[PDB]
Amino acid sequence: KLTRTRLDRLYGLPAADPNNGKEYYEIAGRFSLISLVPSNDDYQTPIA
Amino acid sequence: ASLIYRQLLTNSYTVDLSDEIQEIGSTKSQNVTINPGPFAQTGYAPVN
Repeated sequence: KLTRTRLDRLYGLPAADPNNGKEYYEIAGRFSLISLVPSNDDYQTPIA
Repeated sequence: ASLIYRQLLTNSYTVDLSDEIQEIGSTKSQNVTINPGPFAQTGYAPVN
């Protein structure tokens, strides 16, 4: 609700205060990232 | 006159010293192990 305006019971976070003073939006989640990494295996080293 | 053959055979341990003299002057280099095997075929991912 916006006071002294038309909107009454509108839905959706505004550009005024979405933080609400919250410390931080803590979202904990796992992430699996398949990427082409570079590696020579245990090779390309001196023979000794 | 056979002394030449006998002494050439006897005093052959100095060949090792001559070899060391040559080796110290030789230029040295090293090689790294070669990664062998039937490398797995990995290609681009399916994209759009």
